[PDB]
Amino acid sequence: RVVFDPSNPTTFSVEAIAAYTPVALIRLLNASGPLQPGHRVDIADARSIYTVGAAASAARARANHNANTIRRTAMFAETDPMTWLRPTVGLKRTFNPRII
Amino acid sequence: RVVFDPSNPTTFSVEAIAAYTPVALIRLLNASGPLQPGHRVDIADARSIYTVGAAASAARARANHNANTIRRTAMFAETDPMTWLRPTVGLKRTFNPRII
Amino acid sequence: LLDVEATLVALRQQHLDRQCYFGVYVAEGTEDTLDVQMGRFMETWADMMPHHPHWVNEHLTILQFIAPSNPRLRFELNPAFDFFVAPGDVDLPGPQRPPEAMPTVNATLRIINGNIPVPLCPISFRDCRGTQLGLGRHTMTPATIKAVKDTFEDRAYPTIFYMLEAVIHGNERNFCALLRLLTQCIRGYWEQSHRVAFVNNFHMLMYITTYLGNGELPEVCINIYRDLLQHVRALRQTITDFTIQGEGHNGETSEALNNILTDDTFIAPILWDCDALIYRDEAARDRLPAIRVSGRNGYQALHFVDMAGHNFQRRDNVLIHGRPVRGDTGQGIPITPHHDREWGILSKIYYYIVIPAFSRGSCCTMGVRYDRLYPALQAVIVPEIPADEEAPTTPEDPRHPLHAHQLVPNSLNVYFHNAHLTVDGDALLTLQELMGDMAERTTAILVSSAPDAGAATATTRNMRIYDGALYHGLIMMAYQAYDETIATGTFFYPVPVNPLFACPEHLASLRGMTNARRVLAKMVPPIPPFLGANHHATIRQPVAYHVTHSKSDFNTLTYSLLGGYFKFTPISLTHQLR
Amino acid sequence: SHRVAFVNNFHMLMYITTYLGNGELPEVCINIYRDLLQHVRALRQTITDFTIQGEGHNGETSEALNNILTDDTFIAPILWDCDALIYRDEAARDRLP
Amino acid sequence: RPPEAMPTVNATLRIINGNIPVPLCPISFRDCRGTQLGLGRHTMTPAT
Repeated sequence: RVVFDPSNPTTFSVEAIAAYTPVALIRLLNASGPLQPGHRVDIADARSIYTVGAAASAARARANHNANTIRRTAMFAETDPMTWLRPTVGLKRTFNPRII
Repeated sequence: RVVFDPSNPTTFSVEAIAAYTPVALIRLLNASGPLQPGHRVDIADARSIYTVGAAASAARARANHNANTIRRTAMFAETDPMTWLRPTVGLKRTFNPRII
Repeated sequence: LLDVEATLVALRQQHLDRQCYFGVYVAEGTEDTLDVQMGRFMETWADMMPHHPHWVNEHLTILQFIAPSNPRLRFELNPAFDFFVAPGDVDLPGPQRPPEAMPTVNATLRIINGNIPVPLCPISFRDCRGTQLGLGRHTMTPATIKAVKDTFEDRAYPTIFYMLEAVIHGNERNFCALLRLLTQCIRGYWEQSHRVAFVNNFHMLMYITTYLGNGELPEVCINIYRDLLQHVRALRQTITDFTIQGEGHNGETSEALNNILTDDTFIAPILWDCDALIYRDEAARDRLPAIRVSGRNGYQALHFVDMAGHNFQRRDNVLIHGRPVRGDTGQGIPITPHHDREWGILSKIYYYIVIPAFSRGSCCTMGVRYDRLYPALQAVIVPEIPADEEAPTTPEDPRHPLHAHQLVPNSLNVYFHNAHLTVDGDALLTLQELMGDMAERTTAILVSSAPDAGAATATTRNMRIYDGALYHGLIMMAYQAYDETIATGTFFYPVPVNPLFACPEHLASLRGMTNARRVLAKMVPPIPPFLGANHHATIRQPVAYHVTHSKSDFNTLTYSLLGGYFKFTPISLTHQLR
Repeated sequence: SHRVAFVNNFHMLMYITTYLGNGELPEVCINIYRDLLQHVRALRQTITDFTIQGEGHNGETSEALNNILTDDTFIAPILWDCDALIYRDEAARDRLP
Repeated sequence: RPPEAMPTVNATLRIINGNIPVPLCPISFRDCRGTQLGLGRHTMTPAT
């Protein structure tokens, strides 16, 4: 599909797609473009798309989980302007907060 | 059955028998012919065709076991023609294929 | 003991034949570490080396070193200096092309009591020093030995952990957003093969005991961590008795002058943070200090870079650190080191004592190529779990993260399959909180400062002490060189900087390990001179001989590398002789 | 029978401690293999220690002139691959092969 | 099938040390020269 082209994903076409969906399609496609279309622009610029959009590609299949857990609190003290008369202690993340 | 047929099996009739069945069938008959009908092609011909013929007869005996398992995938590097931007890790095959 | 004018100026009168111009000449680096390791130090170090190797022969005995035929017997005259023949009319590193001239003898001061070549302070004395030094001090049980040495000399250690500690990079903001999976894999490598995990960074080993020694481990896999920590602390305590109190002078008090493992003016080999940097900056105020951060004079650094700031292939002088955990976060703090002195003095006692004992030379540093490490991180395949139904624990469950159907090749979820661990949903989707602390480029550094107040005359600072390191890379375990499901040199690449980690069998992961050079890597230690040299440095190959052939009983090499880390400099006697 | 497998071969001994070592095999069984490759590697390590370093001549280096085992012009009595024959031709050029 | 060639003396370099016949280099010396080697070296634990 979208491989014969100069930076079409552009850190955009990946937050629409689910995380698990594209990674299977790699071993589906065989060959790239014939005109080196999206490769005259730096290979680094191409690499500057998927690895920076994938944390949002997973953010939606993780944003469906958002309503079946408990939001974390910080792992340090993290001084607050209201901490007075109650001392802050941090929580190492161990528990299994998926609601069952 | 095909003991009195010179070079006729040749992986053109052996494939029909199953896997479980011909193991009882090869040890069924006893004799070659008195007019050496099943001899003028040497035993290194009859066995040479019979080995690959049994390989086939068991090859389409496993022509059905596919939709109860998961397919064979790439267990080596065998570099992806689309290797750029993605490092390809081989999968070790040691699991249980039984899908339900 | 500095009276060297009779051997320096009276030496530009005799004749000097030629040796290699490698182990005596230093250069600089400007590019990334990838090509300067794969293309540089391969074709010129197969043209500069093939004529007359030098300075590596240490198989010698005090019967053959002293016979009249020793080529070195002429250049060893005062046990407080390292004499040698080198390229002349050079006073700085310079370029990566050596100039033309007649040779000239520049000098340098032998720093530690160990730099004495092997057939002069033979290994017998060097490891008999331990039984006087560590007489009845902290020894550990042999079962922990059987475990840890196994872990080190293992030919099967999974690369999942290798990538694991290259994706934590030390800072505590992410360090605590993944702990479920981390204890799960430590259990997965302990309770499966009886071998501990994460033994390759005293950063991690001091991190862990304070947050896994309180319930999320078994009582033994963490007690081994505690053994490896408390023995380090006992060696830190062993020098408290080898010091006299009451000579605080020029910032450095007597605690800093005794051992080099205390010396803040010589930087640890693998530091991610800026601790000894600032510990050393108020030091060396009379010790001619200068730094080299990727060819550049000065340095910049930010507080936290994001994913949208990807730019893995920068060039400038940036030295990233994780995040300031609390306080202010905008244009407030130019720099602050994390904690007090207990980090930069202690993080390298492990490096320089403990690892060389279990390794015996079975280790080799490796810079990390990251442009396929975070790219191949953010595509984990984790099964959504029904709002009403519970989570699985078995791999046969068709909706467990590990099931044999959901397997998509070229994913991170398969590294565990090649690892035989257990994972769930609460363990792997807690990975992509790394968008707050991401390590862009592994780098190279050159740091230099004059000696301490004990070797400061008008004719010794011109023999400066160079120190090269590799920021944000990895020190690595035994290599395989026989694996196929994963490639050879596609993620890391060896940048041997310390003579404890200069294995040639581990050099076989660079593209271009030609057999006509694989013969020389077996003899001459592969060391790019812009990140360290033989004579001009503190740790040596004549010292590294005490880790390789010393054949200690595995409880004496550690303490032996301790008294062999004392200085022989006219001041350094003032305490050690009492 | 407490009796390990694939001991009458080296390739069989080699194909286990790398791939079958990720925790699939029982610890007190796999550690035998984990020990035997260690033993052959430590038998190779002592070859270097009883030779001088850098005195090669005519293809065959120092370690190729001391111990007949390590030298590549020698052969093993079993040939699975063909790389040993190729390696006895890369060298041995000037020994009338 | 070897031809009917008259006998003749020949010679061949004993390539390695061990080719010296044992009633000139005795097993008791062979194993002591071996034991001198494995000094502080690795040895398999009997469990293995």
